[PDB]
Amino acid sequence: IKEEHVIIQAEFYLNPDQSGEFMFDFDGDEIFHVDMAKKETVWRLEEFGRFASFEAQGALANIAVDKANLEIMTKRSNYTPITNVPPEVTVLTNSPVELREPNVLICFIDKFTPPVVNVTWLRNGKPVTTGVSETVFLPREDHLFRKFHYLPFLPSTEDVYDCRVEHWGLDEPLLKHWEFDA
Amino acid sequence: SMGDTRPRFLWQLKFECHFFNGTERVRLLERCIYNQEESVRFDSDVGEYRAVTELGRPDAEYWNSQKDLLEQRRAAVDTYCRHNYGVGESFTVQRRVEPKVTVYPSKNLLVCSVSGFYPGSIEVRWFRNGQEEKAGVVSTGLIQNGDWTFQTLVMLETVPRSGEVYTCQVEHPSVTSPLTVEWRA
Amino acid sequence: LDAYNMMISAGFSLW
Repeated sequence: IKEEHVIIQAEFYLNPDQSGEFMFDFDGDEIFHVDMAKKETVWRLEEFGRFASFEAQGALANIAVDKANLEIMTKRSNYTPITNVPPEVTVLTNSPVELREPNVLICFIDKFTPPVVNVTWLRNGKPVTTGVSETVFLPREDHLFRKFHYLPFLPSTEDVYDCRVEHWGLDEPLLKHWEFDA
Repeated sequence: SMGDTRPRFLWQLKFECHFFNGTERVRLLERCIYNQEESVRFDSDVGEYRAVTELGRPDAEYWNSQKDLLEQRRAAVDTYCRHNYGVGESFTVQRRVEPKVTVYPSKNLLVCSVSGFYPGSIEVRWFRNGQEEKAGVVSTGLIQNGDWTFQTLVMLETVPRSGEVYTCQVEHPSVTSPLTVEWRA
Repeated sequence: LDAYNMMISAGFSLW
């Protein structure tokens, strides 16, 4: 009765965006995904690629079937569109912040659908266009999505941050603020 | 483009392998989700597709008419679930990362920070002069960082008195004896 | 290296 582990192969196709995704999840952590542009396997931790393999070509073929199925299902539903569910946003850090000691700001975006979002880091109001890592859309049991964005940084009282999130379910851009309380 | 308000249409396919006591008991759930509603599933404890909503009924009927598909799905607890369990066992199931434990005062509130650990199962206890403190303990909860590590803050509300020694103790599968950090004020 | 296997999507009926 005692559930120890769950592995999920989660894939999606979204119209009219023509966006797909294919990933594997182990106990809530991403093992890998297939980059749909580069068409290659991307391991969540690089070292996983030294321990196991995965053939991305079969993932891309699944995406072809998923797109066809989506189109059949859209017609069958009388073109019922998805209901937007807006994200909830949390900003945290990798570890307790210390003045000028390297850390990472984490923007965790949760409980939303469809899987299209615009996430921008702002430092003192200004977009940080470079240096940000981001995950693909991670699955939820309620079939919503979640996502992580990461910003390496040096904590300072001179710098405030906002994680700025746009989504169709929101009435206006959502800004989650973060400051260093030295 | 700006002003893109076009209707969206989402299709999700999920294959979930659930493992109980190693690979002794295994359950496959194949789930088909249109927008935010699961419409049809294959449950290996059933052995055929079942409609979850009426709009999935055609597919369950069609798929259940295919001997090849059903036999492949019925075999998948072995050929897919148990297979992938073994593939990743050493660096997932058996992954162990030791946390970094620090203790610091917050501005009456002592914080035990437990950072960077894996797996998520952890015990973090507070002691005052060796006596466990429970009533005044609050936590962030278990925080998943997204990078195969977890962290948590476990805080103790206290009126510190000179000579007292507070100890944060962490029990976690990555270590054979408990980690301890003291704060003396 | 050992490979993760994947389940293949099942196609709907066109008609």
